[PDB]
Amino acid sequence: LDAELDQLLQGHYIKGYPKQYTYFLEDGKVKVSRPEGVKIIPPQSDRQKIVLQAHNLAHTGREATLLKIANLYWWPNMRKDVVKQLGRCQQCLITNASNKASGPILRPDRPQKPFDKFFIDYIGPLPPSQGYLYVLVVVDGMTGFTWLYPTKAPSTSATVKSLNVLTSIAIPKVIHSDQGAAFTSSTFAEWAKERGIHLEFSTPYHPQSSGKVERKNSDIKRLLTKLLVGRPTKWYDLLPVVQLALNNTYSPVLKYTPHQLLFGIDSNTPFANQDTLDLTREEELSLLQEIRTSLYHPSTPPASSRSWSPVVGQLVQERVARPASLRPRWHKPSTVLKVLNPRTVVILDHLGNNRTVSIDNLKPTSHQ
Amino acid sequence: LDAELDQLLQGHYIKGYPKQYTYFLEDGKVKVSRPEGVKIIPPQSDRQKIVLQAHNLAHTGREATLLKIANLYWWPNMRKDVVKQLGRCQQCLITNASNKASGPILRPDRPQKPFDKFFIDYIGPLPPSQGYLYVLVVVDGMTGFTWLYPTKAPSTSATVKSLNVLTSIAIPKVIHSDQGAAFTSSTFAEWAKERGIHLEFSTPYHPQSSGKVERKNSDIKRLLTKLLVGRPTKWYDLLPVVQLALNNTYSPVLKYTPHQLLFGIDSNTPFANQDTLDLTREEELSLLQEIRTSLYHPSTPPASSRSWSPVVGQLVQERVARPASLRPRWHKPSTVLKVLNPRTVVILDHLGNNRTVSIDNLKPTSHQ
Amino acid sequence: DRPQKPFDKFFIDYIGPLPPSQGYLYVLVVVDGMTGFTWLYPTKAPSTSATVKSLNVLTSIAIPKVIHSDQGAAFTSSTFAEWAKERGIHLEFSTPYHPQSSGKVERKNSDIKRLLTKLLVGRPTKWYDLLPVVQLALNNTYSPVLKYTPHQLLFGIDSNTPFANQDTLDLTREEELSLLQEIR
Amino acid sequence: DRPQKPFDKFFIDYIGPLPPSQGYLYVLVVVDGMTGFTWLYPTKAPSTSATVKSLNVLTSIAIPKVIHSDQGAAFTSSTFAEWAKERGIHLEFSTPYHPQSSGKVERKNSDIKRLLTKLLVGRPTKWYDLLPVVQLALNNTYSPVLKYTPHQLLFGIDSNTPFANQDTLDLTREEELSLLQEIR
DNA sequence: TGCGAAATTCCATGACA
DNA sequence: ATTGTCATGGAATTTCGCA
DNA sequence: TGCGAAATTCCATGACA
DNA sequence: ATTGTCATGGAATTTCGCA
Ligand SMILES: CCN1C[C@H](C)n2c(c(O)c3c(=O)n(Cc4ccc(F)c(Cl)c4)nc(N4CCN(C)S4(=O)=O)c32)C1=O
Ligand SMILES: CCN1C[C@H](C)n2c(c(O)c3c(=O)n(Cc4ccc(F)c(Cl)c4)nc(N4CCN(C)S4(=O)=O)c32)C1=O
Ligand SMILES: [Mg+2]
Ligand SMILES: [Mg+2]
Ligand SMILES: [Mg+2]
Ligand SMILES: [Mg+2]
Ligand SMILES: [Mg+2]
Ligand SMILES: [Mg+2]
Ligand SMILES: [N+]
Ligand SMILES: [N+]
Ligand SMILES: [Zn+2]
Ligand SMILES: [Zn+2]
Repeated sequence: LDAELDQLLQGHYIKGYPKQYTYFLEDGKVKVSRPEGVKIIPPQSDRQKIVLQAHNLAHTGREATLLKIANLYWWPNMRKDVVKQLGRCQQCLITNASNKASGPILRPDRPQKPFDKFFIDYIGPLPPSQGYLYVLVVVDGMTGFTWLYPTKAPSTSATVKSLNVLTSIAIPKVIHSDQGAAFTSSTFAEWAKERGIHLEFSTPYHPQSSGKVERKNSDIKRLLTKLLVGRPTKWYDLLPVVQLALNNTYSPVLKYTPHQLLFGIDSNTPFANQDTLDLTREEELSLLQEIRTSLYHPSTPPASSRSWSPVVGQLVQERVARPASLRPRWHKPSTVLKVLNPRTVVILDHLGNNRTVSIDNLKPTSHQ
Repeated sequence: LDAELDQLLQGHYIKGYPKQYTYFLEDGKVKVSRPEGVKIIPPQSDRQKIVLQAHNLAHTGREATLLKIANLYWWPNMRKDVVKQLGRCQQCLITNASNKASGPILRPDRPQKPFDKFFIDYIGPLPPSQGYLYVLVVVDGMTGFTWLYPTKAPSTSATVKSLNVLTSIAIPKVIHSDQGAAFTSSTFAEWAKERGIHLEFSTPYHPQSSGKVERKNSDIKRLLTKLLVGRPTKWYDLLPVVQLALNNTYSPVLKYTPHQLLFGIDSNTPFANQDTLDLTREEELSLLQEIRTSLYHPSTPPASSRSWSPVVGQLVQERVARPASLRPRWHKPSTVLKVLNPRTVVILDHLGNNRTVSIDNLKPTSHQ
Repeated sequence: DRPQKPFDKFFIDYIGPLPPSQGYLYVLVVVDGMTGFTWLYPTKAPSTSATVKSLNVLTSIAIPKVIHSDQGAAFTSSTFAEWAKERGIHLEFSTPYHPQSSGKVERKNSDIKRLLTKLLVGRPTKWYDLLPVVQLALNNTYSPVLKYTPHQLLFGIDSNTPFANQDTLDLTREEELSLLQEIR
Repeated sequence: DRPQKPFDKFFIDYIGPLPPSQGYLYVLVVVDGMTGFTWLYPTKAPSTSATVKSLNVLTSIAIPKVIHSDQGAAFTSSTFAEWAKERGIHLEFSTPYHPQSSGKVERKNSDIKRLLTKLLVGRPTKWYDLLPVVQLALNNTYSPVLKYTPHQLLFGIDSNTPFANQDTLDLTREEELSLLQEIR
């Protein structure tokens, strides 16, 4: 404060204040003669309040805040003091956008067998058809084979009725779903436990995690659309046709239809593949096991130049899910408890709850 | 048809049918022995109907359709026949997504003078404040200087009342706006003509074209948000403060505030810049003219590897603006009349109307 | 002659009337010839209509080349014939009074009837709900003749529900005397 | 001593009462000292409240270092003083009965009054709507003393509305005899 | 005529419904 | 008949203080 | 052992609220 | 306590028919 500034006036040297400039008194204030002009050097005990005033004009970041201060003042290391305040502005931290991208996505291993993992989801509401409004879509992870069920609501009870029909064929080890109300209810947990099926949930608000089924939703709607061109949207009676059509469509990268991956032989549908006509079923199932293990698997893409990756104990902010108008897009800062993998973390949220969360719904808190 | 296929059976050579394979009759059908197995060669008069049947199973593209046909059939140049049909499937053309990116954006020259061009827009609805629901945002193109007006509706009459207040200061040559109802009404055209102001409209549903004002909307909301944290959303009384705060905030790339670009001198606001205290106003206005012409201008970015650029007479499809559920995302194909610039075109739309349209709301029609 | 395959032939038949369950009275039984895989469908009647509605569900998953049945009314109607023709399914009938399948299918149909009888006694009205588990049992039941269950033969994998407890399938002295006092 | 600048000093004053127009009766006149730029605000009364509401609009665009006025009630109230203090504006009063500006401001205020009188006669009630054009006129009027209009001096550019037809500003024999029969 | 650190410039990221 | 923009904060680069 | 063209593979683009 | 995906159609590359 006035201590430091006194020593300075009487020509002594202080660390951080270059000796080559002449420091003087005028109007009761320590001034200095800088290339850019004459600036006031406020005492250290003033600086915080100044930075805050500059920042608060429009809640500006580093450079825009600095440019204001530099108009009137100079002191050693001004930006450090600017950055200090930015890291403490609750309003800036929870309102500003991130400017760092997530690390490159994971490409999880394709489940090894049909019925290892099911991905499920709702589509809807759709226009009413026969009094139905939603579609339950169930996709086998290994095969891509799909089941469709029309429902009146995205409810546990309708999910349960449909899965009882499906599981008549076979019971899966794991069912994967997002955290919609239908799948997180304890009624659904009980239904699953009763059958030895393990529920596995996506991190919240991150439908990429249910990518397998989400991607099939697109095809389902795309085919429904084409079929309904020029007609009223009577989709109910089309679900069976779509199911069959999609389960028997080739994936150009795979060179197989999901039916083929599931049964190792075409049923009596148009353009049925005849290549295994002379094999025994046993020989056929042997070739099938082989096809199933040699399927193309994509790999993790190159990181963007400005990606960030989570580190235990780092301050991070969860994205607000359905933010209201004129309200911050980010929650208050929280702490990375565990790094499950480079794209998934457990955080402690100031309440404090444990939350398993996608990196895509996080930003690193700025300025530490 | 049976003509071609007869010559083939009796060992003669036909163009397109490789001579090294043995062609035979069986079950009343011309067959051939291919590395992949034995396929039926249908007569040419059958092929169209076959491709169509394959395609229609699930309205598959090139390879997935081909893979079906190849199960049973072979003939010369099958994909040409596949592609022929894809280009004629109305349902596929208007429902499928594009897989080609637009050419790189234009960075239009910054207007030379304040008041050359105004960019205007509505924000809202916001939560009611004092019975107001919208904000009219007017941004001067050269300076970025901004005016804010609260309104009860995004209406011509409210736009007119506000612009009458604004234009009291100065009349702009051009006002740029999107095609919202407030700005396209003839009442607004009359209001503009009366004052010698030329209206210039964005291509529809392409707010990038109003980028200048759109970007200021973000800052306006961002600052409003910060200021309203922990309080009820009483934004009405804040508009003046926000206006002033933003017009006096530095752009780090420019090193000027919009007020400075507008007047060449800070008014009595906090941290006012003092650098021209010893210049006469004349000297000041001379330095201002200089600053205004030497401002940083960004340039057109590198094209993506799979961009497309419009060519006169090309078939293209306009994006459907607010598509209903289960309805195609694209209009029927149309023809590029004129290429206004690499990112803007005039199209004739089958009705046929002339429409000036953004390349971003177009895809090139596939398979010609 | 080419080897036998899944979807080569489906064998269908009705079972009932049964005691009502959620207003259902019959079961349409479908058994794939080659694998012995069984699908079951509850119906309100053994009609062409009920058959069509039920098979529409199954044939939205896999379509047989041949359906084989006895000469039941539902299966011999011209409507059912139209339905099969639309789908490119050839229909096959056993001569009247002389039903024939194969050893495998005959044995499977026997189990189905016996397994139903066993679980209906004691709760003759709860069977609608039990259909899913009845099927898993049937399809995860080991085949003496082949070394594999229908599940294994249809999908080429082990099931996540092995029914390693092959059941008695017979009636206990409890179930015998209380089945004779059920329809009494 | 440093040269004079825009926003150094704003000169304010009321004009009225006037004939009602959309329920307004007064005009708050604001003239920047250095440029001669004029802003006008319709008010319902010459009160501190009306002054504050009006200047709040103007000061959301530019804030003066000094406001100068005569000793009108509205300008000498402690409320108006609070308002100015909040904004870091120094208030300046001319001695009572001895109003002083500068040559430029005196001349500008003269034009304003004269230009208003000229356009009110014939339509004494339509003036509220005319304020925008009155201001453009005033601000695009060439200064004999400096070579430039206020617009040019405030913005450093030519205006898109040059008022190249410098008006008479005087009253025609029509306007004289029909202004004497207006308030009569 | 070169060092360590501060200052400035660069620029991907994201949001304007 | 028209056309993206620009605050933001780590990183990269340049400049500064001193010798 | 090399040519022209057909076939196949590659892969950015975009959409799953 | 978890994790993107994959149809699509021009372009790039490889293979094919023939010599
Ligand atoms: C209530 C439980 N829920 C949560 C949210 C509503 N959700 C969802 C669901 O099925 C969803 C989707 O299919 N898509 C479409 C989608 C978008 C991008 C993408 F990459 C992929 Cl693969 C799919 N978006 C969803 N989201 C709206 C925006 N975000 C909020 S979101 O969560 O991302 C979403 C749920 O069931
Ligand atoms: C009714 C007249 N209109 C047309 C549409 C509704 N519009 C609009 C308006 O002001 C808009 C926006 O500010 N933003 C925000 C925005 C989004 C992306 C972007 F790059 C930039 Cl620059 C801004 N989006 C709008 N759009 C919703 C989706 N599209 C339909 S859209 O047209 O792109 C939009 C109108 O006034
Ligand atoms: Mg969902
Ligand atoms: Mg979804
Ligand atoms: Mg708009
Ligand atoms: Mg907008
Ligand atoms: Mg029978
Ligand atoms: Mg007075
Ligand atoms: N994995
Ligand atoms: N331009
Ligand atoms: Zn802040
Ligand atoms: Zn099609």
